[PDB]
Amino acid sequence: MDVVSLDKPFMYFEEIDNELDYELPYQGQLKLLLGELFFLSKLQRHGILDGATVVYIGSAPGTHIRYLRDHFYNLGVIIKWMLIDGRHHDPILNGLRDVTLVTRFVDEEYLRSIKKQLHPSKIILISDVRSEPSTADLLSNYALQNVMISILNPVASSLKWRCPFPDQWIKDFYIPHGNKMLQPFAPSYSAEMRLLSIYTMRLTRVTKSDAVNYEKKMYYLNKIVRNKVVINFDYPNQEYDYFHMYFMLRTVYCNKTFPTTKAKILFLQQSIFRFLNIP
Ligand SMILES: Nc1ncnc2c1c(C#Cc1ccccc1)cn2[C@@H]1O[C@H](CSCC[C@H](N)C(=O)O)[C@@H](O)[C@H]1O
Repeated sequence: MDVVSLDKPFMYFEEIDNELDYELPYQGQLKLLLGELFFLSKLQRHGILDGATVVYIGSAPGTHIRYLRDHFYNLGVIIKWMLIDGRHHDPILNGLRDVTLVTRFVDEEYLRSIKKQLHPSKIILISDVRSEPSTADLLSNYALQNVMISILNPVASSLKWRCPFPDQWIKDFYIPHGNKMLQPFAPSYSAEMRLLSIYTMRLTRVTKSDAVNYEKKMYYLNKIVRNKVVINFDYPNQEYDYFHMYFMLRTVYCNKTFPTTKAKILFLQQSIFRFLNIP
């Protein structure tokens, strides 16, 4: 891995400043855990996580979600979880009174009834639904996620966002405004991000040129940026993904006090890796 010297990683897609012509155990749970710890801890900074209800659609198996609960439960934040998926959840989510497990594939009708029974409580939406996927599949998925936002009307949302490849384009489509969070420990050449929105919902047109820009910026990120060693980085592991994770984990609150920020992040990573059984 070529060495580099960085003050900060690329946190959002917009920050990628170059492009290139495209050519761990249970790492998926770690990717989701970090991204949702980042999202929900940003909402905790804005004082809008407390009292809300996280509706997580496409949450199964959702092993990492148990860490998410326990984290915010141990911080005293009052959160109710509603995990909705047609598949069965990881049994480690069992026996939690503040976590509701729902075995159902959501549609427009069922989103209406969810909203009725949670209204007027704050809803926070995390969607990870998926139906290799074609562009029609992605378009249907993203149409469903817009439907989720229009009906649930969440105070914030984190949406699975991967632009369809330019060589598989079908038509222009619309997604909500928001910041496109980059995911550490994503698969080596994944172009998936999490669309993070805080609602105060305007839709944005996505064009085939955007698809090209995504494909080229993410390839530069995956081929060049993520294969670097951050030599100035003071951490037991200086590979970019750990540098990336480190900056996400410092937005996380914690009840315990540490002599240094590095001490905190190290403890957090130790706690996350241990629970997910990562060496
Ligand atoms: N409507 C829905 N409601 C509930 N769950 C739905 C769906 C749907 C769909 C659809 C659809 C959309 C438009 C038109 C027609 C159909 C998919 N899923 C679930 O998304 C997960 C992806 S992988 C999660 C991984 C997980 N985050 C983990 O912790 O590992 C799977 O578990 C799958 O069962």
